[PDB]
Amino acid sequence: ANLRTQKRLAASVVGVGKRKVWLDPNETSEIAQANSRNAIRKLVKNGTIVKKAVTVHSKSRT
Amino acid sequence: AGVKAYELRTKSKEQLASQLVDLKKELAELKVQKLSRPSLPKIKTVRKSIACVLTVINE
Amino acid sequence: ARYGATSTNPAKSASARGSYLRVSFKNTRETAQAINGWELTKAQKYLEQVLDHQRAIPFRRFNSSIGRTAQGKEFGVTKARWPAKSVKFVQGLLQNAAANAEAKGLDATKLYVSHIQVNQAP
Amino acid sequence: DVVTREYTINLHKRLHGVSFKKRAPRAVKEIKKFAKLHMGTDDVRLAPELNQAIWKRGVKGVEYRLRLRISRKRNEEEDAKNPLFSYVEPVLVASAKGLQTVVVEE
Amino acid sequence: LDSYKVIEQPITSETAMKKVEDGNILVFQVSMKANKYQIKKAVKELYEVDVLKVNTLVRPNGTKKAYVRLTADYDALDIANRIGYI
RNA sequence: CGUGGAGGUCAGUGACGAAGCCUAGACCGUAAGGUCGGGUCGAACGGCCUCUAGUGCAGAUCUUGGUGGUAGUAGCAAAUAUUCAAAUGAGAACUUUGAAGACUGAAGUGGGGAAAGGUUCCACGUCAACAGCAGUUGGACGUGGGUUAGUCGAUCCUAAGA
Repeated sequence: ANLRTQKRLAASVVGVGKRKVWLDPNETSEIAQANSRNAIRKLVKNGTIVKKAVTVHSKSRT
Repeated sequence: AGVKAYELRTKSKEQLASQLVDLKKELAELKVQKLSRPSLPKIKTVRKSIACVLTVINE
Repeated sequence: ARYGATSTNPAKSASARGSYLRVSFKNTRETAQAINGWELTKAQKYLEQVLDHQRAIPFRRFNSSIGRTAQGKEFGVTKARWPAKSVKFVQGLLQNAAANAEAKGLDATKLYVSHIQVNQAP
Repeated sequence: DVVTREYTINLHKRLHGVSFKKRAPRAVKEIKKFAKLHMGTDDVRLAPELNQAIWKRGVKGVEYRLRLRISRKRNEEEDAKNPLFSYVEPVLVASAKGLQTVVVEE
Repeated sequence: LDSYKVIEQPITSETAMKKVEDGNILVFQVSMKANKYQIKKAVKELYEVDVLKVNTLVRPNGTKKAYVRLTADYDALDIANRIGYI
């Protein structure tokens, strides 16, 4: 479909950038219907959208 | 469909004003009604009624 | 109505036309003169082979400084190309004409293209 | 004819002389060419885990040999490929050197 | 400017119809000449209510919109039902 | 010899087809020109005696409009770079998701404003034209929603000056 809007709102609700949200690829037609921050708050709650942890920058060599 | 001038030309100087406020209330509720209804022909009659009263009042 | 010069019997025939198309006049004239005169199924097979670069279209009049190929021998030239847009438009109009002939109730195994013509839109 | 074989594609000699910017985008086409030659098909699909192992080390770091596994299958409805296709996949081996070509049983 | 010129129309978009529900806030359209005193007065006198505050904004189309909040002793749902629109 | 208009006459031609236009079909005159036939077409128009003039073009690097050859030709080569699968769709190198590979590298390809712009913001639908290939995409196209202040600005003060 077109989940551009859902990506934007999900990234704004979780508190990360658009490069750290994971929209599940098997449940596309559930995110197609989530058009409110409440629905997205439900999807992040149950697990269809996750947060994609931060890339490491180690300081062992330093 | 409205008031008549030779009717209005004898009424007292107070029933005229009360008629005015009645017609203005009618228009006020009619706007809220037209906020949903497709098209209403009572508006063109009530405006000209208001005006035909105000003419005699002024006179 | 009022097609160009067509000497034939109008009872055993079908027509098809398209106007104001966003194609190239120079490229479409060649892919029309290529199938001009062939049979219907043979022409459709040919146009299907051109889209896979198995066969070519001889560019005979609008052919300045285009390159030579080895697929121009079948026809007797060296210059040839593969206009995809024009081939697609022509092989749509051909299917329209075939359906029209079937409607009129003509025998599809005997159909040859007897008239085909292109010119310029505004 | 449904069948499944294992292959070793010598990828060193098919990239010799190519520009550095286009080595990993070209092993892709070389593998599709390989599979078309061998399985005789026309539709070739690569598992997305073969893409990872082709691009593991960047554009200009493709391996020398790859151990593959090809399967000829029957295609489904709304097909124009009459009716076969190939599915290429990677296999896991210590080295990719010294292996002949075998037939996998199902 | 009578209180029939002051209050012109109610606003009935489904974004506005949620403030009357949750926020307890009547959205109105008033005249470009009214001020936050006259709006308060006209509402209080037409519907016998307790106004807590009025906010206003001049829209891009040209008119002026009012956000009239009521006190905890009234119900904008019922008042809008009396006016008719819900 | 031919052209636009004016006076007189031929009780002139005409929807059973006036004028115009096409015609390696025909007849007359040294020529300028005139007259017929056939095709198209649809409402007015000629011969003779005279009056009158914004009265006849191949050129003026002439004016306005339209059209060719060159020519499918020169060209679409800055900013290191893309690949696999699925989904939607009539249709996918270019839309959406997931996976991998790179880039800007805090004097940023990031986050805000002043002036200026004026609805470009958001949602839904949609592809005739436009975004120098494409397109299901779009700041495009159609229809609606959206800007809340006793404390942030103006408002008040005066500077160069009027």
